Amino acid sequence: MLKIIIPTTMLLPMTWMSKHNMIWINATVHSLLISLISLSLLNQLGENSLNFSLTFFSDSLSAPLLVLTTWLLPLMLMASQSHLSKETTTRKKLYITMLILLQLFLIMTFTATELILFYILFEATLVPTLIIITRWGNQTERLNAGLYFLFYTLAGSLPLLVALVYIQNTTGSLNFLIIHYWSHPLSNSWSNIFMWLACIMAFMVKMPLYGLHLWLPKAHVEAPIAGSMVLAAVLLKLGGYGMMRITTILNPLTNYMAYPFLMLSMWGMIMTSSICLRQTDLKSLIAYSSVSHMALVIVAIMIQTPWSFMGATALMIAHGLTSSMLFCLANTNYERVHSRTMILARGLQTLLPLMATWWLMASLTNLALPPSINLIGELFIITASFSWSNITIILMGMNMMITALYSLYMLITTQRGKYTHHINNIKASFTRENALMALHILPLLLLTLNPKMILGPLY
Amino acid sequence: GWVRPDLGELSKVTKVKTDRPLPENPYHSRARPEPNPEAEGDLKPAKHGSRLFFWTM
Repeated sequence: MLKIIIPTTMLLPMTWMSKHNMIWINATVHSLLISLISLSLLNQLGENSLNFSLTFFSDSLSAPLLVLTTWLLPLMLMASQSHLSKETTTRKKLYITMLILLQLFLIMTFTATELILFYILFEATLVPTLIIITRWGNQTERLNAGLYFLFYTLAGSLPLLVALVYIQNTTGSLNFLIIHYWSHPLSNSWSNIFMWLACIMAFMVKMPLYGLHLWLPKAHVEAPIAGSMVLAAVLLKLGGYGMMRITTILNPLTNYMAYPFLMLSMWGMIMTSSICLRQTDLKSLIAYSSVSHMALVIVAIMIQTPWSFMGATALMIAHGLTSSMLFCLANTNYERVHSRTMILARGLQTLLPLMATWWLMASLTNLALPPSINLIGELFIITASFSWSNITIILMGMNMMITALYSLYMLITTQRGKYTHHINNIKASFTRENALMALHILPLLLLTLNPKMILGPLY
Repeated sequence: GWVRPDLGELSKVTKVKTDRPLPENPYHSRARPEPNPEAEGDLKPAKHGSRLFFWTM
C-alpha cells in the first residue's frame, strides 16, 4: 500500500513549498490522482485479503473505506477554499498539512495488519482533528468542543490498549490474520466480560452510541466545515472497521452482553431521530442524524450475521457520502447568512435552483430512496434483525419514518416557502461549492449501478 | 652456651617439619554450590528481528 502511502506523504513537501496561490490547485489535483490510484484497490479475491506486506493488508472491507478517504480528501480541499482565503500562506499550508496527515493516518489505519498497529494510527487521528476543530473553529465553545471530543474517545481508548497488550501475552500475537485463524472460544468467566468490554466501548464511544454520543453534537455542529465532513464521513466509521475486526475473537460472549447496548441503541436512533426533528440549528440536525444512522450499524455489527455485516458496510459508505453532502450543504447556507438557524433562511428555492436540487436528493438519500445504497445497507440490517427477532421491525421502521419526517423538514424550512426580503446577500451560487456537491452525488448513483463492490468481504 | 639473638632475628619466619597432616577442611566448609550453567555457544541473528509488535525488522 506504499504505492498510496509514499505519494500521500509526498504531498507534504509539495504542499509546504508551493507558491502562495498554487497550494489549492496543486493539492486538489494530485489528491485526486491519489484517489484514482486508490481505485485500483477495489480488486478483491474470493476470500483472501490482499497481503501486500507483513505490516499492511487489505480486503473488501478496508478498500471501500480506503477509497472513501482518498476520494474525500479533495472535497474538503475545495470546501475550505471559501473561508480560508482570509489567511496567511504559512497557516494555510498548516491547514493542508493537517488534512493530509489525517488522510495518511487513515490509510495506515485501514491497511494495518495487527490490532496494536491499527490502534496507534486509529487514535492518532485525534491530533489532526483536534487542531482542526479548535484552532480553526468559529465560536467560543469550540474550546469546550475539543476537550469533549478528545476525552470521550480517549476515555474508551485506554481500556482497549490494556486489553490489546493483554492479548499479546496470552494468545502470543496481535496480528488480525492469526487472531481470526487461531480464534478460540471465549469463556464466560467474570474477567472475560471486562475483557470483552474493554475491546468494545473504545469502538462504540466514537460510533457514537446512545448516551455516549454527546461529543458528536458538540463537535460536528461546531468544527470547521472541512473537519466536519471527515469527522462524520469516516471518523465515526473507524469504530465500524475495528468492530468487524475485534469481533473475530470475542465469541461467544456477544450473545449475552450485546443486549445492554442493543436496546440502548434500539431505543437510541428513535430517540435521536426525534431530536433531529426538533432542532433549531442546521448542522445540529445532520449531526444528530449521523448518530441516528450510525445506530443501525451498531445493531448490524453486534448481531453478528453475514447479512448485517454487508448492510453495515453499505450503510457505512452511503452515510459518509450523505453526511458529507448535508454538512457541505449547511456550510453553503451558513456562509452567506453567517448563522446556522434553521428557520432563519427558509424559502430559498426561488433564489437557489441548483441548491434546491442539491437539497433534494441529498435529503432523499437521507430518506434513502430505492435503490440507493443507503437502503441496501438499511434493508439488509432489517432482514438480519428480523431473523434475530420479529418484534424488532416496529422500532427502526418507526425510526426511518421519523427519519423521513425531518429529512423533508429542513427542505420545507430552508427551500420551500418565501424568501426573507431583508436578506439581500444571497449571491449567485459559485461553481466551487456547486461542483463540490456534484462530486458528492455522482459516485452515489455510480455505486448504485454496481453496489457489489461495497458489501465487504462477506459478499 | 646461649647467645642473645641479634635484632630482628627473633622476628624471622621459620619452617617446621610437623608430621601431622594438613587439615583438608580447616574451616569445615560445606559442599561448594554448583556453578550456574556456563554461557557459551555461537551467536546468530535474532529470529524474526525484534519480534516486538509491528516491527518486522
